[PDB]
Amino acid sequence: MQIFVKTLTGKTITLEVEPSDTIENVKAKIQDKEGIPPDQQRLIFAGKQLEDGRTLSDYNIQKESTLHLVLRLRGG
Amino acid sequence: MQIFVKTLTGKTITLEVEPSDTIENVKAKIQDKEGIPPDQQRLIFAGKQLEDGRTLSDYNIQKESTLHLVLRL
Repeated sequence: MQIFVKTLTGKTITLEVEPSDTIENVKAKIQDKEGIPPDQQRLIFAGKQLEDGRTLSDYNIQKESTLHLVLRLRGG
Repeated sequence: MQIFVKTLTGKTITLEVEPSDTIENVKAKIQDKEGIPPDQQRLIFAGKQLEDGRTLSDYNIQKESTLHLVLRL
């Protein structure tokens, strides 16, 4: 399924993912596209921050859902 | 230096480490105490998951810091 990620500049990228993918997996995908290591990423959906160990489906993230990427400020 | 690890039960153990130890090395030490292979561990410090690749020092982990062990599901 396709989901969208709003990047640090407001631009939106498209990713192919699976409902069973973990948030950690998604962060790796974002690293590949954006060059931000997972430990520096905060991912936000529906106004809340997602935790690593959950699956996308655990958060009810569906086709064409949008996540927001935020850079951690206090380091890794 | 001594750090602490909260284990899957909530019980806290001590590990002997050095600031230059990598997270992968730390997972190895935890495997020796807890019997959970490194590729099934998630380690959390200060509310965030630590990456293989980095040293304890890279995360400003110090003496008496507490790491949290979580089982990958």
